[PDB]
Amino acid sequence: DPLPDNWEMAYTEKGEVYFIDHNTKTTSWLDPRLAKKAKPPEECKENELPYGWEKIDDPIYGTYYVDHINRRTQFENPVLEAKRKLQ
Amino acid sequence: DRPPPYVAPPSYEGPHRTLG
Repeated sequence: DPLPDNWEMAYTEKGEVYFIDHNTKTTSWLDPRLAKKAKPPEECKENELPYGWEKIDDPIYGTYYVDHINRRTQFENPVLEAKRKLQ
Repeated sequence: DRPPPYVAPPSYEGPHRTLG
């Protein structure tokens, strides 16, 4: 379970976990311990998202997709988008 | 439209609840 060297975990005001990287002076939602193998989005399967991505079903705005690596949000499922565009 | 903007964790340069 332990973090890499010069990493701390912390809680937001709400008690949400995030990670502090003192090596690069940055914070992230992504757990460095859980760093999965990445893959081209078009190589994912059904209901599969690539590493870094999170599907948000927002009661106000509806479903959208969050990429924690690029710090981007978008509406299209990124796997379906890559598959679409590769046609 | 654009979806909701990316919500980052608290910025590094500041106080953190390091209570782990």
